[PDB]
Amino acid sequence: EDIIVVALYDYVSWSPDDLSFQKGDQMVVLEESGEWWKARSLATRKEGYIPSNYVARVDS
Amino acid sequence: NADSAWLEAQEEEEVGFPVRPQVPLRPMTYKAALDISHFLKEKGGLEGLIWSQRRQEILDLWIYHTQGYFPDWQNYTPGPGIRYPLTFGWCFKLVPVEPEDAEKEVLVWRFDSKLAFHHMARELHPE
Repeated sequence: EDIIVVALYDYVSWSPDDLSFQKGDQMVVLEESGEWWKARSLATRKEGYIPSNYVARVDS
Repeated sequence: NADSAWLEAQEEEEVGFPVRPQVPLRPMTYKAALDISHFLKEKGGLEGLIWSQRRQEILDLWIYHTQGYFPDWQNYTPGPGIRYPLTFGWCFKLVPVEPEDAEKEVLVWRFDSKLAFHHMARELHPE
């Protein structure tokens, strides 16, 4: 099932490949290879890389 | 008036105390350098800035602090004349200007879209 994370800080992307988010946004984690994870925004449905230390995993 | 890449970088170095963690390190690539070039072009503040070694370091540290790129990718070919970026993808070059009397070269940062397609550092050297 879905890995859900909550943003602890705002993050501004400088690239179409990276995903901007605001503190408190929830995201689904699609890939966790290294420290930059691929995620999808539940708000905007846009997808891309995020800094994993800006988010907290919740649930289960 | 814009909202400047230079003024943000400069203010971060002076205060030095972020409200959020340092993003993880990741390697520089052609696509990241290209994307950062376009972002800073559109943001404003780097185009036309008068070059110094300290200014370049301030900007490199800001890019490192914000996006995680270790600050050793922003190198240029040696003078004299135009200095071309050694990292292919980075679309800024350093251009001599008329001093507006010295005599050391005053340089400005200049965006150049042809740098996305012509690795001039390599098409003009061999290292």
